[PDB]
Amino acid sequence: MRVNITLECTSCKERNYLTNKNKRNNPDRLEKQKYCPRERKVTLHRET
Amino acid sequence: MRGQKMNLTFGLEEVYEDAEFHLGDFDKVGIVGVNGAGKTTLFRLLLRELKLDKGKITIGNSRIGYLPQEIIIMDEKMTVLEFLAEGRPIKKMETELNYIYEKLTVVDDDKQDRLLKRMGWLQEQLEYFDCYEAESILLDLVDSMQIDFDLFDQPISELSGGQKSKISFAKVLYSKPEILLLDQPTNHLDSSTKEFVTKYLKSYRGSVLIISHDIDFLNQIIDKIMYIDKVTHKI
Amino acid sequence: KKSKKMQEALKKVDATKAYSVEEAVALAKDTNIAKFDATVEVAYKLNVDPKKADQQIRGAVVLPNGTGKTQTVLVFAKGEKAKEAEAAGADFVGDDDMVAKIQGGWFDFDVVVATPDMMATVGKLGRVLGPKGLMPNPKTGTVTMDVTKAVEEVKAGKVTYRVDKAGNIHVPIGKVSFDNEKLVENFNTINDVLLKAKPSTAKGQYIKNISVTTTFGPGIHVDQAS
RNA sequence: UGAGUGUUUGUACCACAUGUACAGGAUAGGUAGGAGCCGAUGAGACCGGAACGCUAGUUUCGGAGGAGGCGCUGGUGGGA
Ligand SMILES: Nc1ncnc2c1ncn2[C@@H]1O[C@H](COP(=O)(O)OP(=O)(O)OP(=O)(O)O)[C@@H](O)[C@H]1O
Ligand SMILES: Nc1ncnc2c1ncn2[C@@H]1O[C@H](COP(=O)(O)OP(=O)(O)OP(=O)(O)O)[C@@H](O)[C@H]1O
Ligand SMILES: [Mg+2]
Ligand SMILES: [Zn+2]
Repeated sequence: MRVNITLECTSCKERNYLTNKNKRNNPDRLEKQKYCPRERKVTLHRET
Repeated sequence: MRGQKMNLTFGLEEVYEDAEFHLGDFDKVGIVGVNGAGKTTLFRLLLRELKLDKGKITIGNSRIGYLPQEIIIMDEKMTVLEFLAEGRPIKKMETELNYIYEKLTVVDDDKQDRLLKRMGWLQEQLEYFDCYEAESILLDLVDSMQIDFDLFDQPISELSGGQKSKISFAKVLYSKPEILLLDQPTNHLDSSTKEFVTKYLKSYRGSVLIISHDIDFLNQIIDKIMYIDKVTHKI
Repeated sequence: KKSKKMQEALKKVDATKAYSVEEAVALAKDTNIAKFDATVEVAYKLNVDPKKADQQIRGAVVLPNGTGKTQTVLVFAKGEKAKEAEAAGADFVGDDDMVAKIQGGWFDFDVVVATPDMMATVGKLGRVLGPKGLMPNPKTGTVTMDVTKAVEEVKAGKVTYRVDKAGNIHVPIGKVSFDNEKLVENFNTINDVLLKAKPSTAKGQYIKNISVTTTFGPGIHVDQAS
């Protein structure tokens, strides 16, 4: 089951990115180091 | 206790889907469901250990007495008395209070306001949990389940499964709670010990939620039965 | 069942009728039939439930006219703080070493007041004072850097007010010997301090019932507005 | 669109009764006052009945009798 997901910056809680993932292949919340435009630096974003 | 639009999904397998429940006060609720239904998970939500993915779970401000389904032995060398004593926050507050006194000597006129406020609450809180409990607990074992004092000085990890269940149940009572969340309170008890637990829960005036796979045990106590469905993911 | 004196006092009193403040103090002075200088105490039943941490109240209020009884002071102080205690005239001046003798000795001192630095050493004795309740409490102001204010307040008649678990907080306003006006003034001071002490989380009417009574006399309901 | 009866109730007054763990003299509900209090307006102690009861005892009514007991104090307990 592949679903659209939102990656939110952990630092400022800003829903910066939209992506998608297969729940079965990745049961746990995804986490990626992405650039947060609000904070203007690379931060850890975790699916919401 | 109330929950609305409850949602919870560990990975791909979901537990609650738009589940709801309202429990009135002073209700001896018997929680029933197959293994994995999510009975233990409900308590974790009540204890705020878990958070619903979506929805609101509402709990009263009253103090909650929680009896875990599995015994929590932080260290192997912990003694039964240490384990039981940890039920009450007397020791924890005293350690904080002792440190507050240390800061008072070090700090003259800087942090006194914060320290003085913290000290006052600890004393008031300590008195609220009257420090006479040291004697009450010693006799709570006797009147509760005929727990011998030789066990009182023995490491908890060395006790038998039935003995551990008695200690854990006594620990819950030692905390003097307002709401009872019992997760299989008679898992290992023998016939004689189960008798005491039943009588106390019948007499217990407050609200008590019981997760049990013992039908006869529940029937003697339960007035309201909450069923956690495994297929509909509802309550 | 009831003594004739108490029955006579009862016929003077009217349970249904909640007297004004002046009426209540006068009626208490009348009701204390027994021939000794009995104390006058007022009981407030606050709506708050002390079982809640915030709700419970514990403080100390200075009474301008005093309690009608002198109060022995024990001061735990060292060096300059001991000098402050000497100036104030503490009934006992001691230090971390004098606490050991104080344990079992010089008991019945009305209130203990220890310096912050001293509290760390004083706490050991305080655990003994704990059950006695004598241990200084910062919320009441007993624990203080300077003891001069504490000692003068004790002499002035500082009263420690602590709500009971059931929500009824009692406090002696003054002796029957005091003039009814001074008792009423002390009662008014008690009323104001309770209002200021009303916790934020409290809702509804703050006080369920106010009663005044002497050590011997019966209880007399008193109007809160008065 | 109003009267009553009765039953069943949820609530608030008002009376009543209960408070027995360890130790402690022993049946210790909390808080505050409390050295003095109470009894020919019939005390102590005795006896029966009734109640409660943890089985220890306690609550209370009564028969007689007529003047006493109780508390502080003392130890215990966290608490008298
Ligand atoms: N962190 C987790 N990761 C993956 N699955 C989980 C996690 N936590 C719980 N689950 C699942 O939640 C499901 C139900 O939760 P819960 O443990 O409360 O069931 P239960 O009814 O209390 O079990 P039992 O009655 O046998 O004691 C479990 O079967 C478990 O598989
Ligand atoms: N490793 C151990 N070290 C010290 N004492 C132990 C040890 N194991 C058991 N004991 C003691 O042996 C006694 C009985 O042993 P056992 O484990 O067989 O109890 P049991 O018969 O299984 O009781 P139940 O299963 O109902 O809890 C217990 O008092 C237990 O505390
Ligand atoms: Mg479970
Ligand atoms: Zn960000």
